[PDB]
Amino acid sequence: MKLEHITKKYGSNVVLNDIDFDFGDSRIVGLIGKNGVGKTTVMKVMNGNIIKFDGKVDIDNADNIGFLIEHPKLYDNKSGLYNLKLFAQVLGKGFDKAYTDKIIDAFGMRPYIKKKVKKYSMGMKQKLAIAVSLMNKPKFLILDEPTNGMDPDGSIDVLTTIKSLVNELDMRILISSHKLEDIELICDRAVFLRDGHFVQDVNMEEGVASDTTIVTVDHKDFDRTEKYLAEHFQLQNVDKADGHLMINAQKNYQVILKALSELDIYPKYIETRKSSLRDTYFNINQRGDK
Amino acid sequence: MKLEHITKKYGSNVVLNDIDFDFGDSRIVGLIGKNGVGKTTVMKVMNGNIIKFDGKVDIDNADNIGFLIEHPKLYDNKSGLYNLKLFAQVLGKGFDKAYTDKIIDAFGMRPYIKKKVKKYSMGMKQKLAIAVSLMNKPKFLILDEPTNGMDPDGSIDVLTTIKSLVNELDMRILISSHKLEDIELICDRAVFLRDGHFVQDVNMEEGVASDTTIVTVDHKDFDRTEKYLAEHFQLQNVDKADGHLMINAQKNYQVILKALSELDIYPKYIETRKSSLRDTYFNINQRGDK
Amino acid sequence: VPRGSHRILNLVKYDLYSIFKSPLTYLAILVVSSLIATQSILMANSMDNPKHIIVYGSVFAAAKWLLLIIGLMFVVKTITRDFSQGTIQLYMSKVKTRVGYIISKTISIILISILFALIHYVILIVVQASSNGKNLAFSKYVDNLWFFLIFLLFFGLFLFLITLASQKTAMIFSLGVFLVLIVPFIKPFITFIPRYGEKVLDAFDYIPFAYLTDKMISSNFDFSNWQWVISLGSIVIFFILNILYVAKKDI
Amino acid sequence: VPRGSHRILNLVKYDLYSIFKSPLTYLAILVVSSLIATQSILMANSMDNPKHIIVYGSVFAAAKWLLLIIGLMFVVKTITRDFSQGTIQLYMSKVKTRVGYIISKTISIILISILFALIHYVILIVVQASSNGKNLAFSKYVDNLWFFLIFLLFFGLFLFLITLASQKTAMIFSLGVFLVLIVPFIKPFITFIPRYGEKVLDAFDYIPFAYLTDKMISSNFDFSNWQWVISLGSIVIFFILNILYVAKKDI
Ligand SMILES: Nc1ncnc2c1ncn2[C@@H]1O[C@H](COP(=O)(O)OP(=O)(O)OP(O)(O)=S)[C@@H](O)[C@H]1O
Ligand SMILES: Nc1ncnc2c1ncn2[C@@H]1O[C@H](COP(=O)(O)OP(=O)(O)OP(O)(O)=S)[C@@H](O)[C@H]1O
Ligand SMILES: [Mg+2]
Ligand SMILES: [Mg+2]
Repeated sequence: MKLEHITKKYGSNVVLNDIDFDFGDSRIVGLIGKNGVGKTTVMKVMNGNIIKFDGKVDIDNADNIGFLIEHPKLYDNKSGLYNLKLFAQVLGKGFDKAYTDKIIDAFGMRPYIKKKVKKYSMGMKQKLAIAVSLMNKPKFLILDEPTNGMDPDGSIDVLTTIKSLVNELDMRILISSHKLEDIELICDRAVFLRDGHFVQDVNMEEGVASDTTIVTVDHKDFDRTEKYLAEHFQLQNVDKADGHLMINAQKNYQVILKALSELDIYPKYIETRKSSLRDTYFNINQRGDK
Repeated sequence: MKLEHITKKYGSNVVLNDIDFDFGDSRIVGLIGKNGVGKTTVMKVMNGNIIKFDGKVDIDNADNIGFLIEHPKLYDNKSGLYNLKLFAQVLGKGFDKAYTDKIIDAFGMRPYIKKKVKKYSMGMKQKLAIAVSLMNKPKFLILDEPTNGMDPDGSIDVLTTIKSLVNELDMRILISSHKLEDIELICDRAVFLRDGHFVQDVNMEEGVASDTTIVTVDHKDFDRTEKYLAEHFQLQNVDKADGHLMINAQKNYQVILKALSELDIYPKYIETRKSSLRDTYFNINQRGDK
Repeated sequence: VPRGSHRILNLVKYDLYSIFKSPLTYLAILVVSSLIATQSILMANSMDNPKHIIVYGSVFAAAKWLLLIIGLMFVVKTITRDFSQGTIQLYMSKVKTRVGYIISKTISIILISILFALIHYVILIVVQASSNGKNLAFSKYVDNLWFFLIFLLFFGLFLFLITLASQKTAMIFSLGVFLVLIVPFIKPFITFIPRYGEKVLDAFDYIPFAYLTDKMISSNFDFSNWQWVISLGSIVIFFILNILYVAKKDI
Repeated sequence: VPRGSHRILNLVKYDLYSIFKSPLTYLAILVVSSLIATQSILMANSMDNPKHIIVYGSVFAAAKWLLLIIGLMFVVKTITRDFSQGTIQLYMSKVKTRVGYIISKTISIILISILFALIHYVILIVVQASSNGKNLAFSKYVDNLWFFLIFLLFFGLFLFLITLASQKTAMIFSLGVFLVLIVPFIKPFITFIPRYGEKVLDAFDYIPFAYLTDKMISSNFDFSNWQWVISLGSIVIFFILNILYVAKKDI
């Protein structure tokens, strides 16, 4: 799935302009931008719902692409389960009962899966639609605001489920979405599209030098805490006057807290401050309107 | 706008059950709940799109009610501006040019207001739809996930604009919405709906923040950590699914960390931060699935 | 109060406004004009090698047929527009509005019928200006208006009720067309076959679908007292039903 | 590869499956059966006080008419279902699939036509079992299948192309009905009027819309060599156009 020099306009309105895209051995790529920038357009070009993009869309047609664009697409007078079976048989390879069940129960749609779609709420339709896309057991999954109508728990479980699946199946996932907080849960990179061209890429697995975990201890504990962190981590900064030590950001404090406990040291305060995709977004786009 | 003993079922599925509702001199009431609870249903009853609710809906019909339910409703082959004029003349009192302009530019939809709706993105349609509802210069505004498809800035500006308007016009606003963070921006109360009835009435007059501290533990340590913290501090809320325990904020983590270490418990995480509707939500609803 | 009436009329104005802007309307008018001119020019003035004298009555009936069909489709679009775009949900919020919605559409149907009758009049006046023959009575054109109003309002309200009953639009356009083109098809195909053939044929005079459709190609009309009453009574009951129904149907 | 063919067929199976589950299908069948039984019972065996002997050919033609119309509507629904539910967007993602979509629908149209022909056969066999008269040739029923296949496939693919061209469904159902009921209406209304009347009438033998619609009420048929070729050629070109178009149209 590669995009080379894609250009797309609607009359005089250029949406995409010489835009390139790939997956640099990444698996989960988020797509961020303001409304009117063209995220859906990019996805449609990749899906192949557009054939007037003046550029090269490199797709090994041997592979399957699953997707969800804008509002969910379902057959209203049929059950949820019906739709899953149909699409698995029709767009997918066949209907895999075990696979289907894992998705249904993981999403928690089970209680209404046998009810007709027209009786579904917007949220329910989206949970189903995501599952419909997944039923193709695709390699490329393209989702246009997949959690747009989901509740807090729905979003977490669905996104978590997909991440598990990208290893079960050799997948590559493109997620265009607001709720940067959801992208931050499941991502390994994100791209920011503004003014019809990619502007800033972010490598989630690299982060920045400033992403540090700060340990604060009593003055009498400082030297022995510094010894411990020097021997097991990289000290980026040392403020003995105030009792602070800075190391690269830690996701899980258990190793540090257990080791300090063996030394009879208990830190008063541990904090990590790393910039959010939200902050990145505003820095880039806020000036359009503001 | 009062609801007394409203009961509504679809066949055997009871959605609302003896549910009462009012505005206790409040202006902005948020509505929170899981998908499938019935938020839209409540709003439809209030709007009057349902006449089979077995109960009393107290509406002075002298007043206007503006609303947006589920996906936006617009005439696709007409311009955005056309729709605003039409609805103002048709459902509203008349077309108020100055009013209309304030909304258009405040929302920032100006650059595409003269384009046909079918050429609009999902986000654009929602910005317009909100404006369409507002054009009735209503007293009661009922919005079903009004910022569902909006970008970070769109959401803030739209919500801010509405809050300004509730004073310009003597309004009462009901907002059903995910993105608790948006409700927290514009609210003075929120109600939590579960199993057909209200469970909490959460009043918020000021940004008091009620600072809290989150302590996160392995699931195998949850029960004993809960017991320790509830006995020695004030437990505010929990999130069992994610292993969080929320207590009244502590300046200094030493006492808690030492006491937990004596119980062989070492937190995965700890942090002092502001209170949220998100935490309230999970405390109430997480057990459905988890 | 007049405020209510005003809002109802504003909706009517928009539906008519739309008719006068869409290029499709203009196309349909040109098609009718062309077809009428074609009949006049090709044979009315030449088939029997007359000294360019024609029967306006033949033209009149043909024009009526075409305009009633186009008109009915305009009526159906007027009816189904809100179901199609889903905008109906923004109207049916309370009884006063729900009722006003029906009223507005009823008014629009009447105005559409008037427009089509005016077109009919104009097309024929041009034909009369163009060639020789005894001009048709003004009063004949007037009666033709009455036919249009009744025909279209009857079908319009009937279809409206169905539209609201089913909340589908595809089948409204289908019924409009179907009903119009079925009566003249089926009559001569099998009416004469059963022992009840005469009974059935006579029965059609008391069935608005049959007699209103049949008169679409007549050069004139004269409704019997029963036939007149039955048609008008049917219009009234449909109007009533539309109100009673809209007041109760969840949207 | 067979994998491609399999996916195409799976879509076909679902469309046919739907036909056999909806109660509407069953209703339509019962209506046809009732109407045929009614004609047989009411007058075929009694009008001239015969010794209960009937003309199966009259029944045959009537049954055909009804089933072709119902059939065409089934075809239109099959065609428009994905536009209606918007599900078409989930299919047209690449050329192989886009083409397969057309292929699948073409197959479904053929199978629908076969189903309707089978119904026709059965209804008439029951009539033959029920009363007296010389049974119709098996080969007559077979030719009737050919008529069904051609009639429905021609209209189906034509309407399909329109459906894809406009991406509207209301007007597809409308055209299906309109075209069927207009030919038999208009012929005797004005064909004889122009100096070109005979020319026009003869011309209809070379226009599939006219001759295929007219033969819907015939007890038999025999296509001229030209007429046969023209119809089949029309089917082939529509099929081709559907492919060329779907391959390029943005969804
Ligand atoms: N059918 C269309 N006709 C004309 N312009 C269009 C059409 N579809 C999209 N556009 C325009 O293309 C631009 C980008 O559209 P999208 O791809 O839908 O946006 P987006 O990045 O997905 O934004 P969202 O919907 O708010 S996530 C906008 O300026 C739209 O007005
Ligand atoms: N037309 C309908 N027929 C049958 N059941 C329905 C219908 N509409 C809604 N329901 C059910 O009513 C319940 C509540 O529906 P809603 O009011 O749409 O939910 P909600 O609180 O708005 O949730 P969202 O859409 O995720 S914000 C669900 O269990 C639905 O399945
Ligand atoms: Mg979009
Ligand atoms: Mg909802």
